[PDB]
Amino acid sequence: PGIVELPSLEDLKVQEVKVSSSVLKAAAHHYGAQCDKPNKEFMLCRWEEKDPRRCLE
Amino acid sequence: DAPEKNYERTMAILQIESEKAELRLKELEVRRLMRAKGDGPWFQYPTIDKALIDHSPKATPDN
Repeated sequence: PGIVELPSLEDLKVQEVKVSSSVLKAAAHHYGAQCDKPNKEFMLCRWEEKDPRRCLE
Repeated sequence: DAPEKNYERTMAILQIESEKAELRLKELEVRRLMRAKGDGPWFQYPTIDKALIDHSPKATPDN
């Protein structure tokens, strides 16, 4: 059929949250309070686009 | 009976029986075309009802 279209490795570069799972879980409730709006924009984009390639930004 | 009675009664019988014969031939041809194409009310074997599909937002997005 058709070629599956994948983003470049420069479309996938972002600075990573290089902390552990306990470090994430310790600040978890404050992260949900303070970082609410881009997280919810992303998860709405993720359940609506149904595609990780349309949600990269 | 009068020959008029037998005669016109025979014409009535022949009309009824020829109409039944043409309807039987049409019934055979209708059944052949409906079995071949499946676009008639007959030979409609069931598929899955799409009123069983859950369209709710699931636990994972890629679906």
